Amino acid sequence: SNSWAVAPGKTANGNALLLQNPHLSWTTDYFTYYEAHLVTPDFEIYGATQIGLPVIKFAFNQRMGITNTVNGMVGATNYRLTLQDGGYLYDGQVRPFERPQASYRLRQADGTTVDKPLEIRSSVHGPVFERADGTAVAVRVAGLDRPGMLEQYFDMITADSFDDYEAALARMQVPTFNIVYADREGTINYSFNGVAPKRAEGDIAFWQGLVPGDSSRYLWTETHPLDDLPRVTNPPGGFVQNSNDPPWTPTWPVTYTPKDFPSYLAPQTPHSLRAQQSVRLMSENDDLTLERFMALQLSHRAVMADRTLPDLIPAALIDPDPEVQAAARLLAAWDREFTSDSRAALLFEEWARLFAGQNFAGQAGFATPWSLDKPVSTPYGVRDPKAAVDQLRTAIANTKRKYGAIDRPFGDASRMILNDVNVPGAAGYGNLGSFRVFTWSDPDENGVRTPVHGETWVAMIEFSTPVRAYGLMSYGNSRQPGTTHYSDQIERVSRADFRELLLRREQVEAAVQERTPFNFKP
Amino acid sequence: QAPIAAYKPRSNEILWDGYGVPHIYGVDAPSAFYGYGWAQARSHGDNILRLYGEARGKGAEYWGPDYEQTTVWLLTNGVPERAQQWYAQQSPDFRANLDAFAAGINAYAQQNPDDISPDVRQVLPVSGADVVAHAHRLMNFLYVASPGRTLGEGDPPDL
Repeated sequence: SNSWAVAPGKTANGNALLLQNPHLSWTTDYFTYYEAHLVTPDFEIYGATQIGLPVIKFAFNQRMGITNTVNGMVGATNYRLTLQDGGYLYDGQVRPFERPQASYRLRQADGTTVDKPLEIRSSVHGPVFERADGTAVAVRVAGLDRPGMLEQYFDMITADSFDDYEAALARMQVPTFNIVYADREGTINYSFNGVAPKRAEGDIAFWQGLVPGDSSRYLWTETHPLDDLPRVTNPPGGFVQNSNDPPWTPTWPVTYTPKDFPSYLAPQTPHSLRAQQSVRLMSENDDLTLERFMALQLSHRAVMADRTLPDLIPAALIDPDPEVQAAARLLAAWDREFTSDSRAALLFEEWARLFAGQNFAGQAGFATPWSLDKPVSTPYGVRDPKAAVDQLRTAIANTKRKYGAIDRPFGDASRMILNDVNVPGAAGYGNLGSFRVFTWSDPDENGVRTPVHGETWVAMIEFSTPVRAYGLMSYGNSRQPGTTHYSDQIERVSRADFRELLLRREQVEAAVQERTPFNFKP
Repeated sequence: QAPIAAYKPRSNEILWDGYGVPHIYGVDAPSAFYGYGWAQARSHGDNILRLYGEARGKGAEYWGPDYEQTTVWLLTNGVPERAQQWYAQQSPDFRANLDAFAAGINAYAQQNPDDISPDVRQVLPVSGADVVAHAHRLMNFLYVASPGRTLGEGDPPDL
């Protein structure tokens, strides 16, 4: 997921800009986004949310809007228990388990149900599970005593002012997420939000792993308030961003460092190339219009090619294999963009799979490692050019096997297909540097692949008066069998042809195709 | 400079555009929430009912062994019972919005039963507490604490 917010001083017209840009599965039901607009005499909200939620996660209106990305807030601890004598060892004593015999019903092949026993065991930590390997693990989840999640989120997106928004946020009822904000008064904010236990010791990696479950030393009981957590408001750089990176370059210049926060809140790992691009695209551009903001969102640079090809091409042209040399020249002639017409991109992906692992996150192949001192220009170079060329020899084979040739057009193999609409793809893997993301599937038997994950709801908003906003939803607004509103937007996505989002009554009245009158009596 | 004059709805209605986007106008908040539940049931009713059933702890009961691991996960972490508590613990005003949302789903289903798939009909009616429950499973027991991280397992979704 990506999120940008831009202060008035950084724009042509003097109104803040906001980007909503969740990246999630195109199939997983609970991750499905739905667009809607609610209006009463006392509030207005427009935006997208995950189905079954009664509040809009990605909301905006005439005054404000917000967006989210995943921060991995470590809100839970898995403790490894030490089993002894039917209890568990804890502070040097055998402590017995709390246990109830619960039960549930299971539907059988023939339509009936049988009752199945379910023992629920609990330690002081929380409920207990047995892993397949026989390890006893207790899960302790924070903020189980926070019933107000939905109301907080509702009060956030209907806030009459930034202060009202901060007060709502401060209730600590939303247990995770980075949250970016902007409004027509000109305020922008980034918050690394969630419910984080107060711990006396240990770094994030320690608290992500199995914590020893034999001691009260590791049993936390309190959580951090908002003002302990990384936040940025109206920074000098005039913008904020998050692309799932650690919260250490949320703007440029930064306003804090990792040492200002307990080490368990957030990792200090290399920032992905997509995140490096997020920072560059905002920091390097000034006097932004909504239109140029939208154009920047479409960025699809193979940043990894920029970091590796300077070293890889020469080393590869040395090799005796004429197939290796030809692959090196095809790659050298490429503009390093993930366009539909690219004959080199697929081959590049295949090389990068081996040079950086299947996730494209591996750092070991680089000459110069990542550095927070040069956070958008590292890591860089090829450490072992000879090995990287052997990796290229393999990638040549893999690319021919997968796609039929080393020079198949990117958008001929990469398609977006819903129902009977079939359109050429562009952009791709975030970890290769593409800001706009389509996480292409493995290819089928004919070398055709489609998105499993990426752009879904995309909206960009200027807090002018009235506001101006544009959006698209990759998989349409409905998934009910037979609907016309599943595949009816993906063509527009392939051309980046964004819909104008209609907030004002008169616009809605001009666009209306169906009236459902209802009435509610409780 | 003030924002534009807010619109004041005089009747309850959904105006749908050509892309299937509902613009829900309510004369008050429970009305708009009811409209939103109605629209969501129209656009996504089957999968919302499936998920609501799962968050009740009833996925195994309703749909069998493919749903059984999620059921064990949620009952063991007390999700369905805790959701009832979060529900009772709501402020009156917001609770009324949640009841309305759920009433909107129920109403859509009741008025368009051809549109609800057989295997999810047993889920109806849904309540304010089902809405709270699904949000709790989603926030705390899919996002914050995934069953995979606790059970020592493969990747998140399933495919």
